[PDB]
Amino acid sequence: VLGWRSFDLLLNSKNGVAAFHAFLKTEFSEENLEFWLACEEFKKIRSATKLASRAHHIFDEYIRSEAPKEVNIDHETRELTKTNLQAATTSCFDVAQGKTRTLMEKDSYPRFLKSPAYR
Amino acid sequence: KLLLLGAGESGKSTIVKQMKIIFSGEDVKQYKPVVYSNTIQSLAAIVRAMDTLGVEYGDKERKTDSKMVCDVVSRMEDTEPFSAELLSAMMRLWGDSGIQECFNRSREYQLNDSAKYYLDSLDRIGAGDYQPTEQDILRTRVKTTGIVETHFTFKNRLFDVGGQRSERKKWIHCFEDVTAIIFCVALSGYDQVLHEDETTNRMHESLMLFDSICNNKFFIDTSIILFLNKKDLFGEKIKKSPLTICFPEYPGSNTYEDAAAYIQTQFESKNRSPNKEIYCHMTCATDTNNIQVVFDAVTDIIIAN
Ligand SMILES: Nc1nc2c(ncn2[C@@H]2O[C@H](COP(=O)(O)OP(=O)(O)O)[C@@H](O)[C@H]2O)c(=O)[nH]1
Ligand code: ALF
Ligand SMILES: [Mg+2]
Repeated sequence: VLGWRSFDLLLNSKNGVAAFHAFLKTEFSEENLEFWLACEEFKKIRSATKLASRAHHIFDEYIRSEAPKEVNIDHETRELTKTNLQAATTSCFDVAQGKTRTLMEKDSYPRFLKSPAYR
Repeated sequence: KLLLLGAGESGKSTIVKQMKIIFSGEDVKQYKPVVYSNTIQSLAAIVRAMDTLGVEYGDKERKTDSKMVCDVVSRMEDTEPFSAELLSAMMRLWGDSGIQECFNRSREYQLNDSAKYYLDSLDRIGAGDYQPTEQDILRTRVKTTGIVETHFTFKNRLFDVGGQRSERKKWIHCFEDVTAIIFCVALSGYDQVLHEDETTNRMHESLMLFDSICNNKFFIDTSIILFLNKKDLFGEKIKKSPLTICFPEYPGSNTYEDAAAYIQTQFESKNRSPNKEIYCHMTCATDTNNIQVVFDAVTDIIIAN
């Protein structure tokens, strides 16, 4: 309910997330969370093919150069994901998701708390 | 309406922290963590690059306290105050000749801008009573994502953005009616590569970036002010790092004035319509006066309209 102000509590709150998202949507970086919630679902797939399928879709939506909801990762993170895509495993987007978490956490999160959205 | 646009790590945000100093304890209490990270991290960077470059430790007995740091970065426990054994492991490490040798080659890898500054204050910030300096808050680094708007009136609207390539597609939004635009450019980047691809020359990306931003239609009747930021870092390196590493062509001599003249001409040439003017400024986001003085001048160019 209030504990939000740990960060991952915000994330494990079906209410928290939906909230945070509205903030970001204005601040223009909701893709970070979308990609994050995405990798979260991705993890639940067992079917090898369905995995390759989504692995490729996530890539084209978030990682792909100039992708629509392209996230902000570095060179080493991207190539690595790119290589992982070569064999869709559930651990595929882990690092990417990792770095993304931080970006939200240490940047847009605080500026999020101290604001109307969280009052 | 003002756009604080620029490439990655050019200081578009350090500049906003000077629009502030022109930080309640609640805030200063917040940067305590940040400054912890920036430090442990920067040290971490040089540890790793030690391997990637093949830089022998000045003292084997450092591999110990060394790895003790990477675990911290790993354990994520690097946002919390330096445990006694750490503040020392780092101080002792930051004091090895190898670290220094590999640190001096910091242009060959990605190492925090404020790396030196913080590590030269391991003790200063490792105090149980520690409170963040007016500067400590500035020398911090936190990749900005999306567009962050802040307001304020000086002599009678601010827009911060993300510099990396994947942020630029979002820029197009706040592009409507932009009074003026301050464009940051890390002078220090001339011999470095982007964060996004360890290939592209940072300096070069700025030029291709500015060229795009400069001759955009949306800004025909918009004031374009250029901040050739990080002029301090630029000065302490230009003497030992040829500007030709950026411009094979560069015929001048490697001196602050010379290279700055050239670097200034390159950006100004990326301007199309002769019916327009641009404003250079050797700024330094981490020095309030300089920002203060320059921002003043800027307010003029803008009000002078
Ligand atoms: N030494 C030094 N550091 C600077 C200067 N300007 C920005 N920095 C530092 O360089 C890093 C990047 O600046 P930052 O505002 O994060 O740029 P942004 O990439 O647009 O956010 C931070 O560590 C800043 O404090 C400068 O003139 N001198
Ligand atoms: F370009 Al930034 F934080 F604004 F890396
Ligand atoms: Mg920034």
